[PDB]
Amino acid sequence: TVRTRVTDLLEIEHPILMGGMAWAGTPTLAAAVSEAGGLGIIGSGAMKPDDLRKAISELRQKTDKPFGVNIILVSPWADDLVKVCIEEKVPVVTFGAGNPTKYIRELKENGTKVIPVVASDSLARMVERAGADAVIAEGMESGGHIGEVTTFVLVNKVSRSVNIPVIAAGGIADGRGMAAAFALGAEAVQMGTRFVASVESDVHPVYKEKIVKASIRDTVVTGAKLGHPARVLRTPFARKIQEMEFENPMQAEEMLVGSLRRAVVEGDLERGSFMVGQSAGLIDEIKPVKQIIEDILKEFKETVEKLRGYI
Amino acid sequence: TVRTRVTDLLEIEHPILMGGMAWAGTPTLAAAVSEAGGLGIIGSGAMKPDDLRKAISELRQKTDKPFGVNIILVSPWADDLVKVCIEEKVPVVTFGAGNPTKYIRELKENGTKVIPVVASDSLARMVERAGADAVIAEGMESGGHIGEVTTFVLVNKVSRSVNIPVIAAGGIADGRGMAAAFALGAEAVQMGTRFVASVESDVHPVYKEKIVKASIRDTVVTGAKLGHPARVLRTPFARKIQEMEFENPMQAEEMLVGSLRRAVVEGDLERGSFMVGQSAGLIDEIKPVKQIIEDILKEFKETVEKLRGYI
Ligand SMILES: Cc1cc2nc3c(=O)[nH]c(=O)nc-3n(C[C@H](O)[C@H](O)[C@H](O)COP(=O)(O)O)c2cc1C
Ligand SMILES: Cc1cc2nc3c(=O)[nH]c(=O)nc-3n(C[C@H](O)[C@H](O)[C@H](O)COP(=O)(O)O)c2cc1C
Ligand code: NA
Ligand code: NA
Repeated sequence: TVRTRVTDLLEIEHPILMGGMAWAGTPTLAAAVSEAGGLGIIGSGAMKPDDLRKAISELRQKTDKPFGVNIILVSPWADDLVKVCIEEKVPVVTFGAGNPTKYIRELKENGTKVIPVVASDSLARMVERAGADAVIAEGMESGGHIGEVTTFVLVNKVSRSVNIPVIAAGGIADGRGMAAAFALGAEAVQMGTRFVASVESDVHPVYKEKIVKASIRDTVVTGAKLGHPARVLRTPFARKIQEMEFENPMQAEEMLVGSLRRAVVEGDLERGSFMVGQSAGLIDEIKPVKQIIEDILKEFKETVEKLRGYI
Repeated sequence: TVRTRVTDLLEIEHPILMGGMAWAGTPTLAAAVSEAGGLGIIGSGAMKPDDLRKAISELRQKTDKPFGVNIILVSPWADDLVKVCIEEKVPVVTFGAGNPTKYIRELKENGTKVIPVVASDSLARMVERAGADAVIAEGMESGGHIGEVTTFVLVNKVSRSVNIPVIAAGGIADGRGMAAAFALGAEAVQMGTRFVASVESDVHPVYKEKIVKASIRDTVVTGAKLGHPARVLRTPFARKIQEMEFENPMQAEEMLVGSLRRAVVEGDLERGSFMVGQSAGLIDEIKPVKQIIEDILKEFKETVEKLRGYI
């Protein structure tokens, strides 16, 4: 039903992206998102080029619909992962935090849509010129690495500053979020925590369920003094890291090495980084990916009719 | 034009509140907001009971429309300020951060509408029972004291948790904000920084203009380790306070004593706390209060028509 500049740009059915997620954005879960009319995205967080090549191929076994790949600029294999996306003709590439200008042009030579994740208007506009096709404006309530501006303000300001489509991310978990994000100027939404809490997800069921029971207050920011702030589930281990950032900052940096995997794969609460957004307190049950998208789209429609009721 | 449960509850024309502000919410500026169809609110931040009584009276010299008074629960004269509001029959009382349950019942005996400011659903619901008539859900992007949840998430979650009207605050500066806040479940909006940047305001013109030139990144949070976190303009003096919170926390607490006034009244950047929300980067000019309200209402309407275009 709903169609935007983002639906045209990606030949997509719904304006819903799956956030690139390291260790959580598997080919299985991204395929279900693409089959349901959204845009799944493989999270190449801790992947070597062979891992990504195999993941790309095993996603095309599960769907012929468009999909994307997410690359962390800080990754030791960022350059190689970009070339993997090129020679596999990945339709859409997403970039994590940083400035992916050095990769725009060659990805655009190959017909790949480039959508950087930004946390400021000045960087949104900087990549817009660099050639980017769209921009994901991610507020600080999101899970994983965060910026300093909230979704409510960032999406508004970025939309007015660039002419390419803006995709709101951070805190979106239902049809009200999409409506409000669209009201703020976005033309699609990207969700992470809402798509981890799906039956197609293969995260350790502890993870899914810590999301179900988490309130909107049950997150904290770790890594802020080390320069890389990230939002995780409020847990004793996370408070230990907040302390260790001040007292022993290098021992803290090693305490997080591989901490996301012990959360994702093994559901280890004592040594895991359960990256989640504040949206977790908006999530109350595990739903199949297609049901999530259709529920969000109907509620998005009903919210617009209510907003109409005021005129 | 636009009418909600909040417009009925307050016999107000538009669903726009002026945030209670200490040293900035003067009877002059709140009168202009009430005359323009919104709800001005006197900020009794640093007022003794005589100050508030005189301020209330000198507001009724400037308008006969409804208005409110904001009380800080931490104030040495909170109890006396509440009784002043009673014997002057103030129509609406707003409470700052904390739990104002001890004041609900007696204010409700006197025909005064009680609207606490909350930063969680559990406190929103707790005051809803205590008898509150509405609730201001204030996200962490707001100016002044802040909570831990962003507007995009808090307004959504609080609206579903209570049946009394929810008023979105924090990050709202234009008609898109109102539309998105309404989409999130609110039935009115409260603004602070947008109403400081008005010609009717009497803050030192440095203050207004530091708001004009501030981006959405030009704020920081001070007072977080001392327990009372507040969002101020990103300034060297504010960074000095962030440092002094760790090293000499009691010397820091005295560094903030009266720091809001040197900002408001004297525009002292070296010793002032320029409380502002991230919305400051959405504000580009100084406008008269009535123009602000009508611009916001028209843009609110045009945003709803755009949202309609997607069906
Ligand atoms: C477990 C987890 C891992 C994530 N990993 C990445 C990542 O590797 N790269 C990236 O750019 N974003 C990453 N994100 C952020 C998401 O892509 C998305 O932008 C964010 O989840 C949106 O916020 P939400 O959780 O409120 O929906 C991650 C998020 C989560 C929850
Ligand atoms: C200078 C200033 C002073 C404020 N003082 C108070 C106060 O004394 N009590 C209170 O409850 N809120 C206070 N606030 C918060 C406002 O009432 C309002 O909720 C907030 O400004 C909304 O965020 P916004 O600036 O993005 O519009 C203050 C805000 C500012 C900017
Ligand atoms: Na939850
Ligand atoms: Na500004």
